[PDB]
Amino acid sequence: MEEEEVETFAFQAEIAQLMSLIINTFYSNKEIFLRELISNSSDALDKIRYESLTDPSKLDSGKELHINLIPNKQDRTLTIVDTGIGMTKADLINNLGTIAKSGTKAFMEALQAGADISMIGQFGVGFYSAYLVAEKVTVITKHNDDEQYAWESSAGGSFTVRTDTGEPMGRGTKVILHLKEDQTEYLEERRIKEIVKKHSQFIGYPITLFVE
Ligand SMILES: Cc1cc(C(N)=O)ccc1-n1nc(C(C)C)c2c(-n3cnc(-c4cnn(C)c4)c3)ccnc21
Repeated sequence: MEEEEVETFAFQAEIAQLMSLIINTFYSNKEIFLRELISNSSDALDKIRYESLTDPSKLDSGKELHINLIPNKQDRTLTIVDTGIGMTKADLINNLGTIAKSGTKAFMEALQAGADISMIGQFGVGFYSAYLVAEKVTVITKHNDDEQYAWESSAGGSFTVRTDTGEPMGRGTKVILHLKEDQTEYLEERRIKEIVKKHSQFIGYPITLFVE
């Protein structure tokens, strides 16, 4: 016999409101999602590198500091993989929950004053820009001080965390975009390449696009 370990969490109300705004909108410049996820990845890589400066054993889980983009037409997935710090279970639930809460509030006050939705990175919640293009987002992540986890939401008011039974990563994060049917251009090579070139030109880590 096998074991799963699964918990369902309700988003705080304003967060729910923002996620719905993002998933429903018809905003015409959605490619900013890729910039935002890549920037999250780069920050994650900045943090592990910094930690390694003091303690080199932090990289025993892997020394390569990189970002990969993996489109999958059959599964209609676009995957962004990094070997950054990753997130513990407590990060996914409580700690990022606290950040998402204040960030959302500030973001929402800012939108009300006429800020654009592309401004989202400033409020520490850029990850939610995923739902511009994604019906579901699955985040697989592994931090040095904790086990491998899967956080998942469909922007319907709740989210799940679980112990990922799946293939082990060493350290880092995998953000799986289950794309909307109207958003499959983000599986095209030419399209990903030009978004990266345009928005993520000076990212200090190697970005590799896997061509199918
Ligand atoms: C911080 C982060 C880093 C990376 C990376 N290292 O690639 C990828 C994704 C994310 N994010 N960011 C967030 C929120 C701050 C928006 C996030 C996240 N999360 C989103 N909402 C929550 C939340 C809201 N209420 N509660 C209780 C938890 C956690 C789950 C997984 N990865 C996440």
